[PDB]
Amino acid sequence: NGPEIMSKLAGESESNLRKAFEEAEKNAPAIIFIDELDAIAPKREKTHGEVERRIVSQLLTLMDGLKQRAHVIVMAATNRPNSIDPALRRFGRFDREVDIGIPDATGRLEILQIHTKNMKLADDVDLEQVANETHGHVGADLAALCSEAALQAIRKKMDLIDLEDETIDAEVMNSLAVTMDDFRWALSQSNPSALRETVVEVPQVTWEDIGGLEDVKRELQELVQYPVEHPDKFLKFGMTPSKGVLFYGPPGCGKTLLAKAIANECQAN
Amino acid sequence: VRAKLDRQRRVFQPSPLASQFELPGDFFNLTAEEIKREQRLRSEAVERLSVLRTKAMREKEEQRGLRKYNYTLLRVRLPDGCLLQGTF
Ligand SMILES: Nc1ncnc2c1ncn2[C@@H]1O[C@H](COP(=O)(O)OP(=O)(O)O)[C@@H](O)[C@H]1O
Repeated sequence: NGPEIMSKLAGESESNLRKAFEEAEKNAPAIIFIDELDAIAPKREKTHGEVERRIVSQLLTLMDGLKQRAHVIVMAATNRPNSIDPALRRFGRFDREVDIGIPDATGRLEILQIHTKNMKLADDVDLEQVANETHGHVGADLAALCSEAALQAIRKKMDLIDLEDETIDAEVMNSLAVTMDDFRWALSQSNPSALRETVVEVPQVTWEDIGGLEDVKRELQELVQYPVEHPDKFLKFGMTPSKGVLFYGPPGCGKTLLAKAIANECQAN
Repeated sequence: VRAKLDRQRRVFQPSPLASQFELPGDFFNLTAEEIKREQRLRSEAVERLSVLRTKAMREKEEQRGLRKYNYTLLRVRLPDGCLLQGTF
């Protein structure tokens, strides 16, 4: 992790970073994970400190040495893809990138189900309703949400039953169910850690949500679906599909729903 | 026509034996009932101050505790050690 390597003195941060790569080779196959990549290897042209520029050169050479260190893969995490020195992105080194982003409503429900595997839920619990309300939340927040719901259910029942000892009866714990009221309370305490970042997901607006505009609905299908549903007809006539359409007219007539509804039927983000 | 309130005058002599009571060693070990009750009251004290509500909702909570009494029993502590009681 960046902060730990940066806490080391000049000469120690470079040696310690190299040792990590040497140990991974000795234990190969191995995976090296570098957290806060933007902290360990910030853009060199942005930092005047000699040590912070040096550690970038040291990481770049260690990454290149992976052609000799057999069966070692280096993974890294950053909060922003543009906060790291672009040299790392050259062929080799970090030439694969995956955008994790923010889970959508379906992903949020899956996370809630995962962190409740061991939890007994009451019949009134509706995790889909929770996932729909938790806008702007990420897995760390949904995990905390389940934890807080567990603690509230435990305080209501178990604190009246449990002993001042190291162990608790298995029957008492197994007989505790977490109700929807405990999730609602936990939702009031939780605060999303990623509310401002743009969320990209398949919209839930369908054609049934739009009154009228029967011809516009068909026009969007011709512009968006036909180029990929019938590509042989576009090639046959030498046509280049349109790249987009502009809507104009009075406000409040459904322009937003039209764009979402076509994305919905196409299952597009 | 209304009945007159009878003072029911009584005088008592306290006995030194009334204050002689020794606790068991386990008296000061808090129970699960006390831990769950007190932990609930701590959360309710924070929630009560945190809730946004009009005066009518505040009156509904306070009003339930206000109406029980319309008589009083008075005592007077006299220099000679006698306890004088009556009804008003
Ligand atoms: N054709 C329509 N069918 C159903 N609802 C509509 C229609 N046109 C507008 N609305 C309602 O009006 C609101 C505003 O639509 P929107 O396209 O967002 O307008 P604007 O983008 O100008 O603010 C929507 O929330 C929708 O509920």
